[PDB]
Amino acid sequence: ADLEDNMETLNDNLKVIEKADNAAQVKDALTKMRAAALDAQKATPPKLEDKSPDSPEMWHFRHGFDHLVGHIDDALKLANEGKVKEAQAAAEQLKCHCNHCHQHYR
Amino acid sequence: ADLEDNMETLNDNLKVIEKADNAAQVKDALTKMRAAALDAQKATPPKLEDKSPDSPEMWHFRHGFDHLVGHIDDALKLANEGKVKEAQAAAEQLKCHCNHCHQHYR
Ligand code: HEC
Ligand code: HEC
Ligand SMILES: [Co+2]
Ligand SMILES: [Co+2]
Repeated sequence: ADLEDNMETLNDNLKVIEKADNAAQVKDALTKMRAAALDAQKATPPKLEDKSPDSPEMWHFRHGFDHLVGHIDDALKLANEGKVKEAQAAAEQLKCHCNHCHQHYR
Repeated sequence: ADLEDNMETLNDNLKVIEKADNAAQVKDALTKMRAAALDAQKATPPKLEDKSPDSPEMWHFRHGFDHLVGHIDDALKLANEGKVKEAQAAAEQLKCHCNHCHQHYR
């Protein structure tokens, strides 16, 4: 999977979680989101290829993925507790992470 | 001023930006939010009263204010460039910073 494929996985599985009503469905989708975020986590994106890996911009970009993974992990723990609706609300709050990184990079 | 005071300041002024009757109110409210955020960064939230100042919890709490301030500064630059509608639009996305830290520690 490349960056575009990883982002489509994140996009679609957010909606899977919204559509769901049980813990197994939400867990399955969050697990898919976690793998997609981890797949995209380490690559330097094209607009930052000329920046140093420790540059402020690259640091903030990598932190965007690390922080997204952290909150996916937290939502997954809620799903593993059978707390379906709390896990769904946590998943909805992931959208803040998506929009924050997009706004920086675009 | 204490943490509750600082949060009232942030809440009132975020709404001032949403409702600003004139463009100049936006920069004035961002200025007050910046100071409130830097003050709140020096407090201990009640739910973390039993945590070390070096705990990952207090680290993430303090970092959230640095990041909020960074995005307040972006909005201030827009308003100082006279791009006051862009600044108001940016201020809207500050709500994600509030929701994120609250999810953890409010
Ligand atoms: C940086 C730390 C990012 C995070 C977190 C998320 N995305 Fe992303 N996204 C990022 C890049 C560099 C790109 C490619 C360049 C571009 O601006 O398109 C993308 C692209 C997408 C896309 C495709 C285009 C679009 O419709 O916006 C989608 C659908 C997308 N991203 C979705 C998405 C979601 C749902 C995220 C959070 C759950 C998310 N992205 C996080 C960088 C980063
Ligand atoms: C952490 C980095 C935070 C950020 C960023 C914001 N807030 Fe917050 N807020 C935080 C905590 C730990 C608490 C609990 C404080 C307590 O003493 O219990 C709060 C609380 C509030 C409140 C309620 C205040 C009260 O009197 O109980 C409000 C209205 C509030 N916060 C508003 C607010 C807004 C609008 C923010 C974004 C602009 C924001 N806060 C950021 C921690 C953090
Ligand atoms: Co967090
Ligand atoms: Co940022």
